[PDB]
Amino acid sequence: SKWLDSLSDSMANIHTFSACLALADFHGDGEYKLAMGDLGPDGRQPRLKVLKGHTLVSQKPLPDLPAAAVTFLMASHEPRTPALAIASGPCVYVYKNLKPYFKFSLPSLPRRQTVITTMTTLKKNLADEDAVSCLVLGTENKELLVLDPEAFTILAKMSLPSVPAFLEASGQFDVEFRLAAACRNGSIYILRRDSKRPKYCIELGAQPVGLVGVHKVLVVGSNQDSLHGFTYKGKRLWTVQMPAAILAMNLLEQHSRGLQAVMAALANEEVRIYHDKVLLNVIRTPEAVTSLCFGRYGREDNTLIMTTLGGGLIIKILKRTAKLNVPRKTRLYVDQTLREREAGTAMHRTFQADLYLLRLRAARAYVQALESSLSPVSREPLKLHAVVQGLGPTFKLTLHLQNTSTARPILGLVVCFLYNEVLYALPRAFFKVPLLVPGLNYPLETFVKSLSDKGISDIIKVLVLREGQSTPLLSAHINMPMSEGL
Amino acid sequence: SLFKARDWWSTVLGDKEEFDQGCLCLADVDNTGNGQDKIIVGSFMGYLRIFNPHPAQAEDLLLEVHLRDPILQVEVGKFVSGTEMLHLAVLHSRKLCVYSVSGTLGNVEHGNQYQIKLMYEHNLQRTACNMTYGSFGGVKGRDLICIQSVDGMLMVFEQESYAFGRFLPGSLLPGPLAYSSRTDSFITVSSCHQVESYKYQVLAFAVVDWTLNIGEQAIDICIVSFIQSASSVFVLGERNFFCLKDNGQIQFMKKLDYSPSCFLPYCSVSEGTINTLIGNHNNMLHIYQDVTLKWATQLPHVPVAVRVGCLHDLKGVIVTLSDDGHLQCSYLGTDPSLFQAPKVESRELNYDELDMELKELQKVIKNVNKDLKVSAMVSPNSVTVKVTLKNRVALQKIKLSIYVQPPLVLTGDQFTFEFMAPEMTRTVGFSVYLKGSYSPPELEGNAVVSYSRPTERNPDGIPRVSQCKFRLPLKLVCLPGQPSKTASHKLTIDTNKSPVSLLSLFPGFAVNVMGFRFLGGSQVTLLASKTSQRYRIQSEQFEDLWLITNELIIRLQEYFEKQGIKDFTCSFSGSVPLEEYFELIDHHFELRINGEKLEELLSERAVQFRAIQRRLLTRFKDKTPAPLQHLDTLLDGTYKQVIALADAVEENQDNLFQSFTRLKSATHLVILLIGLWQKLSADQIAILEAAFLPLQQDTQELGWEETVDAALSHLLKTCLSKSSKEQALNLNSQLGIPKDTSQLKKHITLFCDRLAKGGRLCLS
Amino acid sequence: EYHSVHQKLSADMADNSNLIRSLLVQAEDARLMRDMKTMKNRYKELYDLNKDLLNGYKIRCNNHTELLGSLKAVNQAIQRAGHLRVGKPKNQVITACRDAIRSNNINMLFRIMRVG
Repeated sequence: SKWLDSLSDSMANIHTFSACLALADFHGDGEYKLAMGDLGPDGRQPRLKVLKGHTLVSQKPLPDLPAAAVTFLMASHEPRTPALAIASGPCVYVYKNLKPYFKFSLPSLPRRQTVITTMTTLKKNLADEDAVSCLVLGTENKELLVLDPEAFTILAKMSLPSVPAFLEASGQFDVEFRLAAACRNGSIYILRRDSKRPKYCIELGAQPVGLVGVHKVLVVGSNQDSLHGFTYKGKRLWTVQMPAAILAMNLLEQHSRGLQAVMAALANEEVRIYHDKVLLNVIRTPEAVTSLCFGRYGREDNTLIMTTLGGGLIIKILKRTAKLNVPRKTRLYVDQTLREREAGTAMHRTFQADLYLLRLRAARAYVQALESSLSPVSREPLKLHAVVQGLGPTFKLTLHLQNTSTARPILGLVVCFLYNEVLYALPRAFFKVPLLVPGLNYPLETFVKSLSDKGISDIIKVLVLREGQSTPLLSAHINMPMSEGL
Repeated sequence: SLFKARDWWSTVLGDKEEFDQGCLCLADVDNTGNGQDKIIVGSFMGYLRIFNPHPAQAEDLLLEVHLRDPILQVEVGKFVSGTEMLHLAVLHSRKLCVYSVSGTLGNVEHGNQYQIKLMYEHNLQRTACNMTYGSFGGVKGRDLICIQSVDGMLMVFEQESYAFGRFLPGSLLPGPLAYSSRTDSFITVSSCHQVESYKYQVLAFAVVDWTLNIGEQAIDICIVSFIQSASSVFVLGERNFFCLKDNGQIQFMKKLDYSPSCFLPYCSVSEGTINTLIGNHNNMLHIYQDVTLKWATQLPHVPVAVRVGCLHDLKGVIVTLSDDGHLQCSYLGTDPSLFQAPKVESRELNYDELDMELKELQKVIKNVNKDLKVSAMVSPNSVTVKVTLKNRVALQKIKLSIYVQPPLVLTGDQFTFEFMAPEMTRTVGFSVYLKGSYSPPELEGNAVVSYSRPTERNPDGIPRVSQCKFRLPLKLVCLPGQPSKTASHKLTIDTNKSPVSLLSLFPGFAVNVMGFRFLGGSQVTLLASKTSQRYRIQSEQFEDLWLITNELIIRLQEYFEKQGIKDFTCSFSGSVPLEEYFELIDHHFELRINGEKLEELLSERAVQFRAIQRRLLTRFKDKTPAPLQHLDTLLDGTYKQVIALADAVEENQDNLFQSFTRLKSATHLVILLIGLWQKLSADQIAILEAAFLPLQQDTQELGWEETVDAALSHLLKTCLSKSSKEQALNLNSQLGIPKDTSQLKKHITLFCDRLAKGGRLCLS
Repeated sequence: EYHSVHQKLSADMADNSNLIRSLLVQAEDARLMRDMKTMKNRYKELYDLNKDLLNGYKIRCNNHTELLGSLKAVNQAIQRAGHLRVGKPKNQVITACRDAIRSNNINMLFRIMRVG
């Protein structure tokens, strides 16, 4: 136990991802609210929900589904109340005071409809929170747009070898910016300054479910349920496996401690990782969590908001006080190995005699079964078994008949039923059999009806045989169950 | 020999005799004073037999007297006033007789005689059932006896003198009676499962000292007094074993999982406990210290009485007696014989006979790898058909059954001949007629017979089946009508002969431009072309063309063979329809999809009805009232919807069946046209008839489209197609309900066109 | 007699509930093989059994409310007897009447309610 559950809600509908789940005081007076641009249950009603404390207060309707909702700063000199930039199709909506304020659109370059799929911000000069942050975006049309921190001029267009899926950024704009775009094609690309081609690709082997940028090393979560720590250069450093499917991840932080690890949501209702030296990020949950956001909520600096699978809402406050089984052989074994050591020849001779008699009796019974055609498996490669379904005075007798051969059909076949014409009423006893395609099971149904006014069962034989010939190719037997009828 | 009652002196005791408990007794009736015991056995016939086994032989039987009336009970005790010598008391239904077995010796061991001298007799005014004996009160040197009448009455006789008789209170059947001396009490197990103990003085003065409701009624009751440390009343119930204290409550009890017959607590070995001995109706004895099973051994017979006595210098011999007559002394077998096959040398394996038989059977095995005529006659006139079936051997379990078609109906369907002696003839007669509206897909009919050939391996005989086909007359389901002129659907069959007069082929349909109306309403037109050699068949429905087109062709062949001409064809230039065919396939598949949708709707309605019914059930289980009219008015609506959906599924099943029967005729005609259009041989026609005409009706797991599509895919894949990408992508065989008939139609058209391009059909 | 009637009604309703569960299973079976005549017959029998069981429920609940009225009458009578006496006689009379009714010794009940 290392977390104080502030609110673990179970039956409110909140379906957002950690990219469209941002926290800020979009109004001022130093008290933090939580904006979440979610699509609702499915792609019907996307509504920006604002959370203040424990309960919802406002849901602004959106035109389409928000691919992201990022909070940045917009005043380097004397920062004002920051606004929220949400994305929807080609539109980016800037919301000052959490009110609909401004709308910008992507330059339509040959209508042809574009879409924005991820947003992320990057600092300007001093690498602190009091400075301004330049935007980064990725499009379905293979472009990546680095824009002025206020989104009124295109500053850096970039080409991507594939459609992006996740973005992250580090460094300072003028000095150097590192743009890690994890694409859908099963790779990442680190774009740097003055790139006519991104020039930096890294393979992982599959599509990544997220990414996290620690100070020096970068982290990527694989769709195959693992975490892989790379360096920005392009060399894999370390790998670790997760006991469940990674749903989503984010960038945990605690400036009073210096611990900066990864919050990996798992499908086993858990967050789990092994850091360099200490064993942290170990937290359970009733239902699988799908989005995470660690930040300063309300007034405290170490809140953790989570949105689970079936809606719900979780809030956890982090406390500042952070040989072999070889069997045993009893006396029976030694006494019997003794009697075999003394008198092994008698045992050997009598076993050989009994085995000769056994081969004789088995050949006898097998010849009898061949004679009476009683085998349901025996050129002319066929197989037949029968199933009775039902407990009433009527049973579905389904014959599974299969031609078991490399490639040749079986044209001329018929099925006859031999039954007691007093106890059972079969409508079609004799019927032909379709062209048995080799390798396919043909279920042929029939409806038996128990006619006995009491409970009286009896056998029913099924002969599969060619039309021309008169000797059953094979036979099956069915012990018809008790009537249980009237 | 471990866990078996090893035998001793034993003998069967009569010729269909009858013994019970109280027959077997075991004491020193001869008063030898030594200490051995003599086996006394009465019978339900009269044979009082006293033995002294000396291990059978003939010196054993001391005597075998025969008294007139049956012997219910036998006992040994001081039943005479003055002397303190053991006497023998014998109880018959209405008589008590105390004898004195006195034996006088002879100079040779087979010259000594024994006589039973009647020491006294009491007449019983009631029919006894059993009796007990003891020192009633505290009198010494006496064993006076209480006899229980079968109508619940204890008649107490102090020896030689009828003392009194008291009616037991509240008893219908008689139960086991015992006498306790530590408490001076009679103890019975009445019919109301009540073990009741009465005090002797209260009986003599006349009530019940104590009672105990054991759960059943008791076979035997033994108040054992070899030990005086603590008296205990043992009771053998018909399902449970009890040992009860002297105050009345259960000292302990065991729940036997078998049906006991007799029990006997003999002497104890440990401190306080009492070894006891109980015999099953599984003929097995159990030795139980308290309730713990100390031993168990298999008796030869189901004992009716067991005793344990000292017989000829051996203590603790078990003496069992059945009701058949098996009397047996025995001891317990304690030899854990080894489990090893016997090391015999005489008995060896007769390898020659066995090997001849094995070579015979192996010959049949390696060979397996490498007689009733049926004939059907259709009268020329609801036409009456007669099937004649004849044999050449003595066949058995013969069954004949006829299958015509869905629309056509028979008046008799099954005929059972249990046995028909060799080279004999049977003849059945049935009659077939149309019942319905649509016309059947073929006027054929099949008569299948199944019999059993009695052989040497199996006396019930191999099952065999043989079948015959008959062809019903067209004039069963048709009549002449007015020939139309311009119908919607038409097909033209061209022949290489002279156009024949239609009044010749169809003489009961009269006119060289003929018209047919079928029972049901369908109408077909047959036009003989006067300038060409062809004929034309037309009708507004593509299905109704098949029956007339078939009969045109068949009767053309028959006429030209009757005349004597041999050269004859039915070329049918043109194109196979493939467009009025697909409409029937689409109709059939639409009906199938409707049926599946209705089945899902009915599934949902049934689940909902079940949930509401379970709610109502839980409501019914609760004792307290609760308003529920909402629930039952939901149930009524759900149930009426269930009824509606059931009727709708029935309607769809019937519609689908009619669609299937029309599609059968359509595909018949299409195969006919494809065979005329590419000059298909008989085998290449049979392959088509097997691929395109699979089954009789649609079922909820197999239907028409799946089967025909799998078969056509296999034929295209292994006979016509060459490329492998097509063989793997387009040509795929699966047997589940499709999503649309697109693939079936694609494959039928591809099959037609690749037949047109020279391809021919094979199997492998 | 209220006790006995409720016992008999509960027995009968248990019988009919077992019948209804059997018919539910049988109807599901007949519906799984698309045998609609037998399925419709099971559903008819279920309808009829539900009607009969609803009649049985009505009569059982009526008798049960009457039984509750009778039990409250008995308990309130014991309390009215006890409430008539002040102090230690109160619980004495109460327990005496309870023991005289657990043993169905009605005459002793009225004797202890009169003077005792």
